[PDB]
Amino acid sequence: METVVGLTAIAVALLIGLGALGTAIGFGLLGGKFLEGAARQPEMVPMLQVKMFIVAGLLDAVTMIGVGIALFFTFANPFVGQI
Amino acid sequence: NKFVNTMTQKPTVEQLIPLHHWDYLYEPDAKSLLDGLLVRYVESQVYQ
Repeated sequence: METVVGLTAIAVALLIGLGALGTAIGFGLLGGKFLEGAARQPEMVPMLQVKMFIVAGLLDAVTMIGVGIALFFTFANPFVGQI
Repeated sequence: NKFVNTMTQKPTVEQLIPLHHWDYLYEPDAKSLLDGLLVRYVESQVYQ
């Protein structure tokens, strides 16, 4: 049994670890152009801010699925029941 | 001479050289454009 549980801890670290790596790089690319838009069009920043949140939900779509599955593997491991 | 009025033509001398919140997008470069605008401005004051 130990190899299934030990490899599951690494599966969990890969699910949220790669998600953290991609969302932090993705929000640096996205947020960097938001500050530039706010500097070029200061009176339009309220619109640019609203447009940014539409992309934030799409940028976090697959990453939150990984976080949900990672918590599922830690408190209700679906592999330990497979003998 | 400057056209002060129908009865007055004031002779004058003025120096050609040397001479808000938001900012412009520059194509190709700002320096490239400043060099072009300054010649158009001096040739304009001479025609005036």
